[PDB]
Amino acid sequence: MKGIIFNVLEDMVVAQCGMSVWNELLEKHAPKDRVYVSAKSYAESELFSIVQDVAQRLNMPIQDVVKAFGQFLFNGLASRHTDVVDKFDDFTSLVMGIHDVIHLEVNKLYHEPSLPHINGQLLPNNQIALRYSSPRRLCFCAEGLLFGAAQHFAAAIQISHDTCMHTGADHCMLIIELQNDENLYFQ
Ligand code: MNH
Ligand code: NA
Ligand SMILES: [Zn+2]
Repeated sequence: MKGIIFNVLEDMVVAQCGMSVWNELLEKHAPKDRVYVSAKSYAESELFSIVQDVAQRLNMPIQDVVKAFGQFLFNGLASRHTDVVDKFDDFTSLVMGIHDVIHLEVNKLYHEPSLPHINGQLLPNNQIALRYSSPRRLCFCAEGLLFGAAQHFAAAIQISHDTCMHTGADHCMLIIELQNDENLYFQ
């Protein structure tokens, strides 16, 4: 897991809970004097342990916390890789490009990143079928990111998530409904 993901998490924990709390999380779930360098790889278990700790402090379901992180993470990625997100003029284009443009670039920007496998298909009625697959099983982080992407383009979405790696499938299907954006009027 790249340091940048940890850095965005810090911004989140520091904003909601305070810097004193982040240093608790970090002292407890990471080796002495850890510094997350944005471009370096670190053990994904350090992230899961920090996030699991937060979920428990807040008495929240772990996937609700991961989803909320994903939503904060989109903005934090977009502002650190503005050149990548400015390639897209609307939500639907960005979703259709997560795999072949965005995470494709992430392979040129970062040494050997650990990325999911994603394929989007455009459906009738302004829906997208986004198939997700990853051994890390972070489909709820992906829901958050989609909600973040929506906020970014002043779009409104809903997501159905009824095939899931957590309920035994080898992938997830995120059926995205685009309810509104600046180019949707009556329908
Ligand atoms: C909305 C769109 C969107 C979705 C659904 C999305 C999905 C994911 C998910 C889920 C993961 C966690 C790992 C896994 O195996 O599941 C992940 C990781 C990652 N993604 Mn993104 N991603 C973006 C946008 C998205 N990404 C943008 C914008 C950037 C920045 C250019 C970016 C760059 C990354 C980086 C960097 C990683 C981390 C890889 C690693 O830690 O090694 N990407
Ligand atoms: Na509109
Ligand atoms: Zn899932």
